[PDB]
Amino acid sequence: SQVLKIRRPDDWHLHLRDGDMLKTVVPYTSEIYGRAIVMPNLAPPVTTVEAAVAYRQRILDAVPAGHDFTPLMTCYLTDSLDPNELERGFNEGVFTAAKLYPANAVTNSSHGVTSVDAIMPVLERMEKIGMPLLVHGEVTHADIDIFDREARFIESVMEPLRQRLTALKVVFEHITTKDAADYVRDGNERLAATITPQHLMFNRNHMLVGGVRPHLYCLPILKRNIHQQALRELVASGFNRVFLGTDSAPHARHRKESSCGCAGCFNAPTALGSYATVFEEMNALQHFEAFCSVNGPQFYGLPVNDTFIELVREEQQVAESIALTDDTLVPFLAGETVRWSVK
Amino acid sequence: SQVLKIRRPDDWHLHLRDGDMLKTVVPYTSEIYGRAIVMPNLAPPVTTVEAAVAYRQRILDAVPAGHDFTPLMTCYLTDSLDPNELERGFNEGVFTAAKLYPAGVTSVDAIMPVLERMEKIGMPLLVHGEVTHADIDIFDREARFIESVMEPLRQRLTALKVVFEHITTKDAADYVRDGNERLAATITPQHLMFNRNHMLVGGVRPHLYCLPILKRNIHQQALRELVASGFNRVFLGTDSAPHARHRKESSCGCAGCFNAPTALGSYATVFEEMNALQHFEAFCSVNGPQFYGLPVNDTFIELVREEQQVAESIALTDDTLVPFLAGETVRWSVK
Ligand SMILES: NC(=O)N[C@@H](CC(=O)O)C(=O)O
Ligand SMILES: O=C1C[C@@H](C(=O)O)NC(=O)N1
Ligand SMILES: [Zn+2]
Ligand SMILES: [Zn+2]
Ligand SMILES: [Zn+2]
Ligand SMILES: [Zn+2]
Repeated sequence: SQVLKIRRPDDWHLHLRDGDMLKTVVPYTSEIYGRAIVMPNLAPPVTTVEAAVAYRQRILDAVPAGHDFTPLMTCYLTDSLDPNELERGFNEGVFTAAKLYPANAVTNSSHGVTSVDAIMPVLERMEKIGMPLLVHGEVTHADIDIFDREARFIESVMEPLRQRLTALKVVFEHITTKDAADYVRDGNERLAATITPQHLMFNRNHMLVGGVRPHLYCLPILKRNIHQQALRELVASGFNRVFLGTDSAPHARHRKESSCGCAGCFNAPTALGSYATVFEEMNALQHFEAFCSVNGPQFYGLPVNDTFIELVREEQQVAESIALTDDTLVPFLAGETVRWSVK
Repeated sequence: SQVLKIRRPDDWHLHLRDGDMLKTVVPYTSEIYGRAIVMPNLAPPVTTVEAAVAYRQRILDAVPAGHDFTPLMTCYLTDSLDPNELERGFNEGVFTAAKLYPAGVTSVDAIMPVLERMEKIGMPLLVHGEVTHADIDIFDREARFIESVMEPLRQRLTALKVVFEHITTKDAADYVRDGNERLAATITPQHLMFNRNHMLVGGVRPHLYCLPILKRNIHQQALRELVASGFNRVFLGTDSAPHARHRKESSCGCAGCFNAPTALGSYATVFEEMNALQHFEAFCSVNGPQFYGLPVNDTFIELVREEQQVAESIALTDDTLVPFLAGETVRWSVK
C-alpha cells in the first residue's frame, strides 16, 4: 500500500472548546499536528491576555504524554477590547493572531463587534505591529440569503478593509465560494486563506438531498457544486497562500441532532486523510505537503516542522462515535471507509 | 377580537400515514376540513383500487364521531400501472386523482398509456414536480422540471388537468399564473411563511426541512404575491407530512412538516399580511372544488384573531410528534 510522508502538519483553524470536551478532543489534534491556531470563541470569549494564558495551560494539561503539540492562541475581537491589551498579548507571544467574527449591531460589546468601522483603532494597531487578522468573512444581516453572505462580505467589508489598511495581513478563514477563491487567488502576499476538508469533499446537495444531515451543517454554509469545484481547483493549483485549517468544531450528538442543530463538523480525527483523498483525486499530490505543512508557516513567519508523519493508502473504518463524559461526539465521516489514514 | 367567517375549507394535499400515526393525525384534519386529497405514498404505495378501499376505511375508522370528513383517495402512479385499474378506481368513485412522484415514475414516456387514459376520462394528475438527477443542485430541481418534463407533457396531452403540487419557486408561480384553465397549483403554509434562511440561519431546523426544499426569499415573495393576487387556480394544500420527532431530529432527518394543526391560521396570517383577506376564502374553500369539479362545502367556520400557543409536542404510541410552529404563538385560531 502506498505511503505519503510529509513534514508534520499544523492546523491553522481549530476549535478545542474547554472543560471535559477539551480533554476529549485535544488528543485528536495533538497526536498529528505540531501547532494549531486555537480559536477564541469560548463562553465567555478569550478577550484578554490572562484568559489566553490560562486557556493555553488547560490545553497543555490535556495533551497526552509525548505529543509535541503547541497551541497558538488568539484574541476574540470585540468593540470594548483595548488595543493596548491586544498589543501586549502579541508582544508577549500569547496572541499569535486575532479573530474577527461577523459584525452585529446588537452584540454585547464584551462579546463581539457591532461594525468593523467601530473597531478601527484595534485594526490599525494590528496593522502597525504586524499581527495577522483572521476573518470569518460573512455579513449576517437578516435580509441577506445565507448562501450569499460570504460573497457579500468580500464587497462590503474585505475589500474596503484591505484598501483602508494596506499593510494588514489577513487570513480569509474557511473559504467556501468561487468568489473567495478568485479573490484570494488574485490578492497580494498579505492575503491568504484556509479551507476545511468538508468544503472540498462536499457541496450543499450532500447536506440536503435524501435527508437533512446536521453533521454536514457548518458555517459558512456548504455551497453549490460550482463553488466546491473552485475550492478544489484552487488547492490543486499549487497556489501557495492557501493552507490547512480544519475548522474542527465539535458539538455533542444531542446538540447536533436536535430541533435546532449547532453548526460545526468534528473533523480533527479524519481531516488529514480527507485532504490527501482530495489532492489525489485532483492529481495534485505534489502540492499536498505544502498545503499541510509549509504554506501556513510561511504566511505566519514561523518555522516549518522538522519531524515527519506518514499517511498510508490502506482502507480503515471511521468510528461511529466518540464518547464524552456525557453524550457522544460523531466524527466527520463517521462509520465510513476512508482511503488514507495516518500510519 | 377580529372574527373571520369562511366556508369550511378542504385540504387538497395531505399525508395521513397509516397505523397508529394515522390514528393520531387524522383528527387534526377531520375537525376542520370537509375533505382532503389523501396522498398514496404509503409503504408499500397505494396502487390498486382494493388497497385504496381498505385505506379509506382505516382513515374513516380513525375519524371522531361528529366530524363530517371525506378522504378523497389517490393512486400512486408506477411505470407498470394498468390503465384499466386506474380507470376502474376512478369509475367506482374510489380514486379522485393520481399522483406522479419522480423516480415513483422513471419517465413520463413509460407511463404514457396511463396518462392518455386519465386525459380521456377527465382524471386530474397531481405532480410532485422535481427532477432528481444526482448532479442537479437541489434548489434547481423544481425549475428544471418545468422545462424538461411539465411543459413537454402538457403540450402532448393538451386536455389533461394537472395540479402542480406544493410549488416553491417564482418559476412555478409564473408558469401557473400564465397557464390555462387545465393547470392549477397548491401551496403549503411553510413555503408562504418562510424561506431557506429560516431553516439554516442560527441553526439547522429539521422541522422546516421538507420537499421541495425551501427556496430563497425572492421565491417566497413570488408565492405570497401569487396567492394574494386572487388568482383562482391556486388553492390550499398543506402537504402536512408527519414524522416522529427522532426521525426528524437525527443524522439524516426525514423531509416533511406536520402542519395540519396550524396550517389554516398560518394561511390567514399570510393573507392578512398581504392585505388580501378578501381572497382567503376562495383559496381555502372555493378554488380547489372548482378545479376538481366538486361542490363547495355547505358549512362555515370562524377564525378569530386571538393568539394561541402551539403545543411543543403531540404524544404518539412511541416518541412524539413535533408540530410545525411548536412552542410558537399563532395569531389566528379556529373558533
Ligand atoms: N414533502 C415532504 O417533505 N414530505 C412528504 C413527501 C412529498 O410531498 O414529496 C412525505 O410524504 O413525507
Ligand atoms: O463559524 C463557525 C463556528 C464553529 C463553532 O462551532 O465554533 N462552527 C462552525 O460551523 N463555524
Ligand atoms: Zn468561522
Ligand atoms: Zn472556526
Ligand atoms: Zn411532494
Ligand atoms: Zn406531499
